[PDB]
Amino acid sequence: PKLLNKFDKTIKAELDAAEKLRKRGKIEEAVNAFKELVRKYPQSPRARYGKAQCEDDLAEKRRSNEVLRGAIETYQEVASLPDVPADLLKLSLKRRSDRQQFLGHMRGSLLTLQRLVQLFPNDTSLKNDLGVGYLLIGDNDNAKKVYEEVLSVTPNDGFAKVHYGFILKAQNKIAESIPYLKEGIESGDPGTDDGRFYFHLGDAMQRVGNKEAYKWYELGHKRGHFASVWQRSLYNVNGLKAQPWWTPKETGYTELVKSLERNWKLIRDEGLAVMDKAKGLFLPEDENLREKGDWSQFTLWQQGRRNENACKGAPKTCTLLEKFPETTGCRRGQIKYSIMHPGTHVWPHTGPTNCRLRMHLGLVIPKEGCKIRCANETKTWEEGKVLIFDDSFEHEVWQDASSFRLIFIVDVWHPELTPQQRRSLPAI
Ligand SMILES: O=C(O)C(=O)C[C@@H](O)C(=O)O
Ligand SMILES: [Mn+2]
Repeated sequence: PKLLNKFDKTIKAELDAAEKLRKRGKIEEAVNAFKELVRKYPQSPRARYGKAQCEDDLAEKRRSNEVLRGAIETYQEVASLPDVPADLLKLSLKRRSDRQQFLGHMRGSLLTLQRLVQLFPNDTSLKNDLGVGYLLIGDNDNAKKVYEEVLSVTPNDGFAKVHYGFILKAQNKIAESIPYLKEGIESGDPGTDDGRFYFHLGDAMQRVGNKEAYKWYELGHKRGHFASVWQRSLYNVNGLKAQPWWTPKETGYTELVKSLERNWKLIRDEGLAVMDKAKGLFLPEDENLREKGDWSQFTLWQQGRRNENACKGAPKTCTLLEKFPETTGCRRGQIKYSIMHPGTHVWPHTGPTNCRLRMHLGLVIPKEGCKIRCANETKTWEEGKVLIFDDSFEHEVWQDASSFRLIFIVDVWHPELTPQQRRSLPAI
């Protein structure tokens, strides 16, 4: 790569030093060197480019945005000087865009990418990156137009294909998204071996009733994107017993389970009263997971935080749960009532973390028609009885009964997490 043009080429003899004072790892040296060559040879592009790469690394070191924000401008400075090597120009603005994205300046990074495409209107790689810039600001229509131009010129570019598929899927063109994601992934091209595209390919296939989704999930597993073909959560802790269904005894949380089973009519009655008196406290569940039907939830604890207005409506239930911080303190979980009406189907999905187990207490369960699957096992609820599964494993639900189904959902920390783990895990 030709980063040295005439104007600089003369004074390369000293350039090598500064860059190796970096490679050496003596960043302090490298910075001051390049800064000194900045004043000795203002005009030099490589001189600038060096000061910026120094600042970039000195920021990773100190972990200082303020620092990195300095580099982002110096990368811009490389691109103001004259007869700047196009290799070096591409390099510097590519890095600025990346660093802009790192800090959250998505539109700023888009502007940089827009500039690079104007400078280099035949670099496909840069158009691909521009489309990401558009995605990162939510402008999928302009991202769609970019990947269409690329595909018009390079019809087998896997990076554009998988991104085109994503955009199609997000425009509710689900069946059309699938071959784009399949072919992009199978191209093996750089940037296509990303767990997000396996996730979307399998979701799309499931949603059009294509059993081949699990092949791709298994391939995702083999490629490191998923714990297994069934357990596909994103935010995981290693070393936690992984099984879809659990018994109370297996969890150790036997006193919690007893308190829920033994006081279940109280728990029921408070929820039914909120249904009757404050029905708008039950909020509609995830529209994305809802194929059809009527499905709503009344949350008492969100990520370790008590909802106080909720507990004024379910006072005795909240008071009961206070005794069990394995759930009230589960920052990766929830505690919520959940009502599902006839004609409801919940798409197969997993939750976000393997750090919780999900308990379901049955409160109002019609005698036929309600069922939940987790992995290969399909079960049903019972009034006053708790079911426990690991919702990081794919689960799916159906409500084909003649009246409403009410359950009570209680997340607990995975029982193998140690107290210090429970204490230090970020919430989600
Ligand atoms: O508990 C979950 O994680 C579910 O996906 C289903 C649940 O919300 C329900 O009402 O049946
Ligand atoms: Mn779920």
